[PDB]
Formats: sequence, C-alpha cells, structure tokens
Amino acid sequence: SNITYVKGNILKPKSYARILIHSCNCNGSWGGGIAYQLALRYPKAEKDYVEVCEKYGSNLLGKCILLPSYENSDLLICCLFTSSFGGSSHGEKQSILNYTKLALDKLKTFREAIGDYLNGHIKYPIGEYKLEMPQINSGIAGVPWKETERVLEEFSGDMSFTVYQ
Ligand SMILES: Nc1ncnc2c1ncn2[C@@H]1O[C@H](COP(=O)(O)OP(=O)(O)OC[C@H]2O[C@@H](O)[C@H](O)[C@@H]2O)[C@@H](O)[C@H]1O
Repeated sequence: SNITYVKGNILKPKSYARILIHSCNCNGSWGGGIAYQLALRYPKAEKDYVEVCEKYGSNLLGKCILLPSYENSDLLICCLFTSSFGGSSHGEKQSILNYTKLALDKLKTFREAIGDYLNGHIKYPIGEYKLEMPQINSGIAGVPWKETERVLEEFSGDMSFTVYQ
C-alpha cells in the first residue's frame, strides 16, 4: 500500500530529485553498511554528520537531519538517529523502532512547511523530492524488516516510500 518495493542499488544515480533515508548512530561513526558507502561518495555530507554528532551527541535520538549530498543537486541525504553507538554496540530493538518512528515524525512535519546545512542547497520544493531508503535497520541494527515495515505503513497518507531490496 504505502510502500513501493524496488530491486537495485539505491546508490546507482537517479535522474529525479530524491531524499535518501538511512538510520544512523549518535557517535559520529559512518562506520559500515550503507552508511559507510555514503561516506565515500559524499565526504562533505559526512563531515556535517560527524560535526553534528559531537555538538549534540546522544541528544539526536528520535530526531532527523537533512543534509545535502553536495555531489548531486538532486540528492538530499537524511539521517534518522535511532541509536547512540554504531556497530554491534547498538541499542535494543524496541527503542530503535521507537526512535526510527519519532525521527520520521520530524521529517514529515518538516516537509509540511534539521536543515541548517541546507541553505542554498535545496533546488526544488521539498515535497517534490521522492523518499528512498534501503531496508534500514535490517542489517547492523538487526531489527527484522517486517518490524520496521509497519512503522512506514503507519505513515500512509502522510508520506510515501520507495524501498530498495
Ligand atoms: N553496499 C550496501 N549497498 C546497498 N545497500 C546496503 C549495503 N549494505 C547494507 N545495505 C542495506 O542497507 C540496509 C541498512 O543498512 P545497514 O548497514 O544494515 O545499517 P542499519 O543496521 O540499518 O542501521 C544503522 C545502524 O547502524 C549503526 O551505526 C547504528 O546502530 C545504527 O542504528 C540493510 O537493509 C542493508 O540491506
């Protein structure tokens, strides 16, 4: 219903403006998984993330930041802070789903009208950007995807997601 499942590399470049959503940690570790691959291609976008994580630390749980790709005018990256440390040191599954859910709240409100880093970098109306993500949390975090799926399901009629399998 709310979701549209796609097969492919979310990282392969697209031709429409979009917002990439991935779950993150408060530790300033763009360590492994798809977080790390966004750190290689978008180093400017990493530096903002590390810098935000020392300024505010574990204060970002349940919150999201939108920061620009810098390499692509049409790609905005969006972190949802769901856990306080990257890697196997992660929080337990209930919080990460609670913290995913709150964080996506902050996004939804933002489009209906985080983005300190965005000044000048926002080519299009924010509601024109498509939202894409991998199966965030189904890897390092370990949260099965059924679980995270239904949080996105309960944002139906608010936002629509393209998910990359
Ligand atoms: N090269 C890769 N290329 C494309 N997609 C990938 C790749 N690696 C992983 N993915 C997909 O990205 C999704 C999530 O990426 P993860 O690496 O698993 O990160 P995740 O566990 O979802 O959540 C972020 C977590 O990382 C920690 O730092 C912290 O605990 C934070 O909560 C998974 O569905 C996984 O299938």
